[PDB]
Amino acid sequence: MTEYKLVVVGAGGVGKSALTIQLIQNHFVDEYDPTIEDSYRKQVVIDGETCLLDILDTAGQEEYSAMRDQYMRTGEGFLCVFAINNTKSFEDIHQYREQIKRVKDSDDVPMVLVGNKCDLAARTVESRQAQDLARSYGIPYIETSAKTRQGVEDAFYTLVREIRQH
Amino acid sequence: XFHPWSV
Amino acid sequence: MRLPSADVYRFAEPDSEENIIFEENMQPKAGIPIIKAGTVIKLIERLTYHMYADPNFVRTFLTTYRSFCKPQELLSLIIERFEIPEPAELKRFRKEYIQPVQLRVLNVCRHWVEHHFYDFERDAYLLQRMEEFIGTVRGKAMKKWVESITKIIQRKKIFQSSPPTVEWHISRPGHIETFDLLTLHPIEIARQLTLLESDLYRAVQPSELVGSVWTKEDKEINSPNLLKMIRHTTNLTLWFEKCIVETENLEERVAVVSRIIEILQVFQELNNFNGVLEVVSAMNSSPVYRLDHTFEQIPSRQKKILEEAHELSEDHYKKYLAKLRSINPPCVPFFGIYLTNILKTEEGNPEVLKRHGKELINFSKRRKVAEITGEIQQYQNQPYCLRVESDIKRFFENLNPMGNSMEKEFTDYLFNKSLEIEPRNPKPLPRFPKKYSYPLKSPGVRPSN
Repeated sequence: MTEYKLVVVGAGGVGKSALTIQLIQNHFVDEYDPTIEDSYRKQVVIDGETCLLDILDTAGQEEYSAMRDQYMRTGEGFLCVFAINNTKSFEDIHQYREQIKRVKDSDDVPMVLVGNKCDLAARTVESRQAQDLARSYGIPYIETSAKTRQGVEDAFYTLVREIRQH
Repeated sequence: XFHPWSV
Repeated sequence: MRLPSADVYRFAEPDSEENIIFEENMQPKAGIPIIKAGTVIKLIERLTYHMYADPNFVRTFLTTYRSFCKPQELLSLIIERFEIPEPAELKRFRKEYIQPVQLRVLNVCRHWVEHHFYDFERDAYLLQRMEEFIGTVRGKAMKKWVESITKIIQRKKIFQSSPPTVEWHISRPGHIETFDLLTLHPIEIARQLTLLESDLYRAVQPSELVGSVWTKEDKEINSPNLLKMIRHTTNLTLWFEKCIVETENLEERVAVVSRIIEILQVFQELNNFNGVLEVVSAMNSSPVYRLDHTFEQIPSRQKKILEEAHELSEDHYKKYLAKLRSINPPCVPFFGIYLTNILKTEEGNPEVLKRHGKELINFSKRRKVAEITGEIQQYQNQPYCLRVESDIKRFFENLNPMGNSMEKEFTDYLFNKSLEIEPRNPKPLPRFPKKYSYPLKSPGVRPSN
């Protein structure tokens, strides 16, 4: 079966790790042990085809700015994640994408834009702003909620579809 | 193939 | 044995599924059951349990408790635990409950002041309360534990073999003006970088790590040694890239890349994995990775050396994780994996479990974090048998490849240099004049004696 190498990219300190953790947990299990392979590999069925998602999320290593190229080099599809309560993280997206395009040497890299509602803090990035950015890039926008798991599956499956349709 | 350092 | 009324002494309430849960598939360590979750009252009770001492619980608790309990509150709790009212048969109760529980309280204070003194440095009133409490403790059994705590408190308020010969290449001792990537000896570069990076690794304390503080808005305040360590690593990666792409003549640039692989080789021999990954990240960067004409002339043996190093990072560091488990100190681990694992352990597990409608502190998540900080401490113990060279050390402490530029401007400049020295096909490859006056041949990575 096909394996997809996905990479999570985005600003630190705004709980981006919730995205992959939530995909990986059983939906009814709240534990997580990041120290075992089962923590970043998941077999799923998308549009009737079974595949294995391998998900790199380097949350916590954002100060290692010179390792971003190494990490992005491993991916074939990218989730660019910002927090809907943190405007600065939304602003960083542009440079993250420039860097993915340079690393992959391609103007057309499978990618998805994800707006993550991780806090009880007030939204500062309106869905319209983010839809407009996504459109100007020619990529999907998905919103997710860390407390309910709404949107999570959709963000990853949309990225897999972007790879299958590349 | 592969990395610029692959024999 | 008969205890006081919960009405008068909160730590007398019996265990129930509403106040303490244990792990139901872990083997107890040394006959002691593994606590899964509990009220803070029950966690304090087991921290000072009368049936036996629990040093591992004490270590984990004092390392991780600040997420669920503030330091002033913990002090009030263990003082309350110490003050046991009596309900003849008092001799038994005094002998098997009051005295051992009080010794446990003093042991917790001792470990608190000895290994977590930063709580007291940041809250003088906390230290005032602790000294008051210790001063009220008047018993013949506790006299020498009280005295030992006072000794610690007052103190806090204030190789077998010889190392190898230092190596020299083109630059001579004391000639800092000529120190550079190609003029210093590659062995000595790896050695002094390993001494710097080992000191950087050894200075990181758990207080900079628990609570994922290095990722929050106050990181510069709470995690300064961790950040200094990371920024050293970033700097060295960027200096490597800069040395490569600013050497515009192809032959010379091949010499630069080959000398950097030689430094990686000695990093591997020293078990400096932070150094290994500095080189690997440089070789993976956009400006360097595309230099096909340069890697073409890299001798195959050095290609294999780099290949082995790079493969350490593949598959979420699978081979790095095995290699590190198998080596013995001294080494310098790569810190990034620790940080990711602590962050995801804290963010991916609930602070609290609920049983019968009652809230319980999720302690096993804290135990997992304390396992990670313990693995870090275990590699901080052994130093390297290598001599410092003050001038080389100083030269690498003050590398500033970015200069005054911002990150984006500087990495765009590296990428544009890459494109200039090796343009995208089908632009022809240009030629560029040499910039080095001295010979490019490496002395190799075997000592002179």
